[PDB]
Amino acid sequence: WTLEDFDIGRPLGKGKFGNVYLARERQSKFILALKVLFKTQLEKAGVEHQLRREVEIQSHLRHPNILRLYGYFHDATRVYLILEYAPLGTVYRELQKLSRFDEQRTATYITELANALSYCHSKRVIHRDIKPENLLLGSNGELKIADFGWSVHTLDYLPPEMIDEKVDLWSLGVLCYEFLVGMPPFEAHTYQETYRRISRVEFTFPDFVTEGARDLISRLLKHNASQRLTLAEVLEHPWIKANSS
Ligand SMILES: O=C(O)Cn1ncc2ncnc(NCCc3cnc(NC(=O)Nc4cccc(Cl)c4)s3)c21
Repeated sequence: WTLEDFDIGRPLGKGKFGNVYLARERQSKFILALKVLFKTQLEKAGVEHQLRREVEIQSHLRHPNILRLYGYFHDATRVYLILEYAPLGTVYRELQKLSRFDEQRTATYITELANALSYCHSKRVIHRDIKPENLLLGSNGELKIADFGWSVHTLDYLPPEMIDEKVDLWSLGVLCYEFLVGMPPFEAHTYQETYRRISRVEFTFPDFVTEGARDLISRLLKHNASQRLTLAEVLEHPWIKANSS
């Protein structure tokens, strides 16, 4: 694989480590995405080895709710990822467009994360970076989890033990709240305020969040990590079963 193999389209997203572009294989016509990472930024942040970890992890993961990495290669000062293209964009963009999600879309996305994270954990992978800007939408509106850079084998999304696998469960409950409310639950003006609220698990619901949702989120956002609700318990949760497509 080399740059020569691809036609590049429009920018899909700007990241701090690199840019995403829509692309087409020249000798397959197949549509895909291409993420350019500059070594400059990788070595100055000391994440070079992490990228090699992501690459090996994404060599083992096949699930309809996980974005595929078909392959990778490097130039002289750039590393390239060849990714499944997600036509309908990020969940983050959609949340900005809609301002908040209804119960049905929220429960459906939460079901799709949980199936996906359940598959990861069964393969001994913890994602650790669950957040709206790393959730993508396929052709049929399907949630796809992307970006396995911080995977192992803002501060708003970190569980208190970060300020094993139960971190994904805290992140999941942060997501569910953010999906319904349009703001993550420990949002504050100062960094110190935000830290204090996370450690204390100090959040409140606006009146429009229903009892079923409050229960789900409360069983997820617990200081004691091992007492958080499991992925199987999330999929079997009454509010999820009632609202999920
Ligand atoms: O997301 C958008 O805003 C735009 N977008 N829109 C459609 C779309 N379809 C597919 N992919 C997109 N974006 C790339 C998603 C990633 C998948 N895998 C990644 N891996 C990674 O970032 N690794 C990584 C990063 C930094 C450091 C290190 Cl060490 C490793 S990123 C798309």
